[PDB]
Amino acid sequence: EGQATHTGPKGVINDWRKFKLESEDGDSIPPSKKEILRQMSSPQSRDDKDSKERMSRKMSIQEYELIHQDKEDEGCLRKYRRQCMQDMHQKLSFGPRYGFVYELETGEQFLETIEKEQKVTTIVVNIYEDGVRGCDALNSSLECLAAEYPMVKFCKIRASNTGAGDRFSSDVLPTLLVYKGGELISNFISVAEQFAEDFFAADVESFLNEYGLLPER
Amino acid sequence: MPVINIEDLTEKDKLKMEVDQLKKEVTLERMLVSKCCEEFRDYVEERSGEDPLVKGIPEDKNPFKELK
Amino acid sequence: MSELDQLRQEAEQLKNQIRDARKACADATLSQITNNIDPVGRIQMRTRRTLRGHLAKIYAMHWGTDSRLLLSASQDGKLIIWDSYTTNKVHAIPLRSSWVMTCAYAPSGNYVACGGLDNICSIYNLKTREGNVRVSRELAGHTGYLSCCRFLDDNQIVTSSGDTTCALWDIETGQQTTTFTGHTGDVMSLSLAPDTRLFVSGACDASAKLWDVREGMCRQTFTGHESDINAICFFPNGNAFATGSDDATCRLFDLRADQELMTYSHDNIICGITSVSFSKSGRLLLAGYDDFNCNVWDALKADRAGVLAGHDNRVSCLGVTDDGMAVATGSWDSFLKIWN
Ligand SMILES: [Gd]
Ligand SMILES: [Gd]
Ligand SMILES: [Gd]
Ligand SMILES: [Gd]
Ligand SMILES: [Gd]
Repeated sequence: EGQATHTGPKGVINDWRKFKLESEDGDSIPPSKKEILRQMSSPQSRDDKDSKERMSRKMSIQEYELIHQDKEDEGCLRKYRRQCMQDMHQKLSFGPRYGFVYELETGEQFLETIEKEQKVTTIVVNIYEDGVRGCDALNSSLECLAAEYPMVKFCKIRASNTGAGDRFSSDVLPTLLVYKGGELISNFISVAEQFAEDFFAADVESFLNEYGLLPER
Repeated sequence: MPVINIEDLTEKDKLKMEVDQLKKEVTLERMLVSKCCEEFRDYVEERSGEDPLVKGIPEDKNPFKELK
Repeated sequence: MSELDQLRQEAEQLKNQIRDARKACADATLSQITNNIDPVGRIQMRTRRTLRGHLAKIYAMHWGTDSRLLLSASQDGKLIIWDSYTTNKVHAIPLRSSWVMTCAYAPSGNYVACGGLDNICSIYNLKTREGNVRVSRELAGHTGYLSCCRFLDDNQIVTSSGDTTCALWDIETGQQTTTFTGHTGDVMSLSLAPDTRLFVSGACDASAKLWDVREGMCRQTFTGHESDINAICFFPNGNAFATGSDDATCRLFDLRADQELMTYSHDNIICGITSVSFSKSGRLLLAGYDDFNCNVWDALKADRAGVLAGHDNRVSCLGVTDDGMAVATGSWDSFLKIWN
């Protein structure tokens, strides 16, 4: 990644640029650069230390130049706007791999799953124990959710099987931990508290969506 | 009398102004980071207990409460 | 024949002199003193409102002083003043450019401003109701894009630009009252001191400059990042500020110390920071990254306290209300959200 190009002013500049890389009426095709000079005109790619700094002028004269000699086609603008959102969803949309809640039996297994997983995958782990109120309803919800969000890996484990006994008393159970990219993104102690006694998969979902833990909209 | 200035100055005109500013900055009396830190910790510690995003908002006291 | 090479050395020796003056006061880091302070609880905010109305990527947003009204600029060429409590839209303003880099809300609520690749800062009077056709004033002057802008009051606004400058304008005459020059690279963002006598700016020369508004000149130049500073924010008490950069780190700078007090980074974090904002008490520093993620930093302990928006790669900009009750996030999917 290095230098920013998606957010803030840098994002606007990069967005305007990519826009032309499609506006001109062909992109990587023969209607754009043939000198294979660039896939686009860019500024601040090689440090010009003539002034004693890693030269950083994001917008060049030729860039600002077009800005005035530009024909911002309203139609070409709306098209571009749709294309950006479509592209982003696509990259955030990874195949529907799973579809089932998997049972982890030992602490080693837990650590192994978050460790060896693709860094882009969200992992919802459910720590519970039978008989404890809320657990069964949560597990039922999860099975329905795992089947709807196949790109999210759902898992469950008895507090007893964690390898941290007393640390997980029925008072904090069920606990729902969420990981992604190797790190813990959320920790919901007594998750059942967030819902009404009788809760179902759509409630659990509304809840996870509100913390932004679920993909695809 | 606020200062208006167009950017068509020469490299040396800019280097000149650079050394000038750098000189003014040299004559600046600084505070020990320690004394700065103690004051930072102080300000934040005594106010974090009331920070809405730190402690959480009681649901009745939340302006964005579940709309009804 | 002339020569500037020597003149290039006095600058470095002087810089070298200031480095030392600083190194003489660097006895310990912030984290040292806060070693016994309890870490905050894991910070987990929830979405309470979803603002629907924009038809494109949200570029920038800014809260109104009442902590209820807020303005958002989008790639759809629209500026929308929302009522966050009800999610209702109060005004909708058609712009001429989709390339809007920033937008501001006058602390009075009478005006709102914005600008981008047009190099202009457009001001909109909300009272005279210029929602459909009118545009109060267009501030022409900068020879580079308009990176940021913040009202001092109704007749005074400060802007930062890709032309290497920052400028203080008189809204009535529409003249560049003051011009703040000094940066050697594109000014990316600015932050007004709470008292509005001072303001700070981040730029692509990897330096943050403290400027006196009333006086019209740079008071100090902070350095430490080896990369572009993309965002800057004043600290609640006016004695410090935070910066975020392409070097994937955030830095806490203390004005009196004239140097960084702390840095916030993790090996797992590799994207540039393009958004920084403090919680009301300043205990929290929220940072938005180029990959659309947002991390909440415990400003005291320098450890991540939490993650805003679950790393859904859906945050493009953010802001904290003055009452410190909520955070707003803009997104590439055209939606804004409010978190508590
Ligand atoms: Gd309950
Ligand atoms: Gd309970
Ligand atoms: Gd569903
Ligand atoms: Gd809700
Ligand atoms: Gd919370």
